[PDB]
Amino acid sequence: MPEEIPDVRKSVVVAASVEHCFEVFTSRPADWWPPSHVLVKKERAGLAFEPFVGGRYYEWDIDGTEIVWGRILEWDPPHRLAMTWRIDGHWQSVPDDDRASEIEVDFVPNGSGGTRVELAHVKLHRHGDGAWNIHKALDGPSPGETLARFANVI
Ligand SMILES: CC[C@@](C)(O)C(=O)CC(=O)c1c(C)cc2c(c1O)C(=O)c1c(O)cccc1C2=O
Repeated sequence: MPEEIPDVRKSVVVAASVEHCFEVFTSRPADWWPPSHVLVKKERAGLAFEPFVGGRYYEWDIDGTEIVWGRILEWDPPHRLAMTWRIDGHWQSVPDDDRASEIEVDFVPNGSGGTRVELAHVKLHRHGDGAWNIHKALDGPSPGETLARFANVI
């Protein structure tokens, strides 16, 4: 979990359909948190989610107001989805992000309950500074990645 986030590409197979991956994203990605042991130091409270291109997702913190932590690029039918991230250095929103980067993600349905995803983030270091700190909100422990925590619960 280095302060700098260089371009890295990782892929993994999980038990889920591509439609499910997004159905859950706009339905309750924060709720994945189990009743025991909290993966996030902060208690997630709510999240706003809307489907579209140049889209936006929001998270509510019990002590933190509602904020947008990401963006989208375009939705490609059950097969590929690209997305841009819209967040500030201190989890704040702004009319435009000068340190915004683009991410390419591919979703393909495997079996009735199999999902293969290829997520590649690039030039994210553009935000540098507390860049991983922003990720700290998403919380991606080395021992377990987002694919692990969300796939296991699904
Ligand atoms: C230790 C955290 C870290 C760096 O592993 C992480 O958080 C990876 C992350 O950007 C990420 C990646 C690489 C892939 C996926 C995802 C990741 O965010 C991911 O969230 C995901 C998902 O929510 C539902 C289906 C598939 C996926 C993914 O394939």
